[PDB]
Amino acid sequence: QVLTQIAGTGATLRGGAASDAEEIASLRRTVKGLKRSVDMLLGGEMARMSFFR
Amino acid sequence: VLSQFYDREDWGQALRLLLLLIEFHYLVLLVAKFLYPIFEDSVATVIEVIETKWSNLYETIIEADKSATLLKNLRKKLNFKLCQAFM
Repeated sequence: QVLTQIAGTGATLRGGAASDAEEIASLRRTVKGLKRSVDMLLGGEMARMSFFR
Repeated sequence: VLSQFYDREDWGQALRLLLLLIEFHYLVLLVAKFLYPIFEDSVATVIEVIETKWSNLYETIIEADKSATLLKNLRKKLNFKLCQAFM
């Protein structure tokens, strides 16, 4: 949410849009990927780490 | 049974039951039924030993309890394994 807020504010800055548009889009992807991994661990994959897949 | 009437206690009782089953078909079925009704590493080990260990009277008892068995048992074991993995 912080990244969505920063990107929006960056798009309406006085003098022209912010240059970090794709830099923030990348960070969004990384954050989602981490929330995915953390969500899988929290959801049961952490109690099944010593088990064969 | 007394322990059952009275979480850790329940686990201890289940362990005792598994131990009794190991020492000893009908008994095994009753145990499986109890496990299903209830539905960590030691517990998993026990479940495994039971699966490894795994006639008409037994089938009748199973039918009375329901009121196929092997499949239900396997399903329960899978569920337990999943639970252990989540933990």
